[PDB]
Amino acid sequence: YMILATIIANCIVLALEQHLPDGDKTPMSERLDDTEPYFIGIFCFEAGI
Amino acid sequence: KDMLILVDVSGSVSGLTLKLIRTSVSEMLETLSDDDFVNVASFNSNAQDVSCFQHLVQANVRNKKVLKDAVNNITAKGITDYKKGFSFAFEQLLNYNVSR
Ligand SMILES: *[C@@H]1O[C@H](CO)[C@@H](O)[C@H](O)[C@H]1NC(C)=O
Ligand SMILES: *[C@@H]1O[C@H](CO)[C@@H](O)[C@H](O)[C@H]1NC(C)=O
Ligand SMILES: [Ca+2]
Repeated sequence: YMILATIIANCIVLALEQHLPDGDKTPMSERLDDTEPYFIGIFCFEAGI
Repeated sequence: KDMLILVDVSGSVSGLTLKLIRTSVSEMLETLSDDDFVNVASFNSNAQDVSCFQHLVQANVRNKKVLKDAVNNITAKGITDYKKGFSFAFEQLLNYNVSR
């Protein structure tokens, strides 16, 4: 269930991202891109188990 | 006046917004007389002058055409930084070594 919750959190983070034309990035996109390593770590943890 | 027209040529203004910005800057220059001094600067994570001018130049016909061509040749790319653009603008408005 914790895996399910982190998966839903990843989906919410993906939904929250906004894409700008020519290299521009929203200030929130920086935070939502820095939150990735937590998700990759938890998915590596489930894979390891 | 002493304008510094700060133009936001970042990624997010690509396409229609850039077209409107450049037409708007041209029509803004078209309200500047010969007693007004103007520079046009553009910023995307770092600010620069759009043209060969490095300081507020007189807003006469030839300088205004230089600035209009520099604005028409401008492109949208990069992230925005309103601090490095306003630093540039305020610094250029404090340049008293030139005619103003
Ligand atoms: C002005 O236009 C020319 C013609 O394409 C281009 O090569 C040049 O890069 C433009 N100026 C700037 C500052 O990009
Ligand atoms: C103006 O001249 C002074 C002294 O020559 C110099 O220190 C300064 O950097 C120049 N530019 C501005 C924008 O004040
Ligand atoms: Ca922007």
